Amino acid sequence: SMQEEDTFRELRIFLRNVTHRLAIDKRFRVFTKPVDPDEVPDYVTVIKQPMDLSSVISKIDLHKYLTVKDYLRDIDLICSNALEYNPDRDPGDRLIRHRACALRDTAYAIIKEELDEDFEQLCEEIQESR
Amino acid sequence: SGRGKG
Repeated sequence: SMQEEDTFRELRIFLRNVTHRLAIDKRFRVFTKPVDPDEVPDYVTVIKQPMDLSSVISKIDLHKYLTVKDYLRDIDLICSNALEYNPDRDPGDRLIRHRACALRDTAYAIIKEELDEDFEQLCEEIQESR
Repeated sequence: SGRGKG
């Protein structure tokens, strides 16, 4: 069953290309790093499960994502954290909230247009078999 | 700080 490892290799490579495209985008630079504890001291008191695109790239290489659902759960976590933390008052707040939705939508859009359904389905079935 | 960055 190297075919299962080839499937997981192929998945990781895909997910790296997607995460790369998001990380090089100027809009999502704020989501490439963890939140600055010194600049945003109350962030940790709101968000208990932080996520960013550096963490995602690390988890890809550690084999934490066996399915696209697993990957997109962390993408969603990045967005929901941003919408959970930031209020809807100042224009800086609205800029970041909008970028977070944009990050999520962009990820889902790329995957929808480039991921073969039968390949996604394969990965889902391999992890259930384990 | 209160909520919001910057």
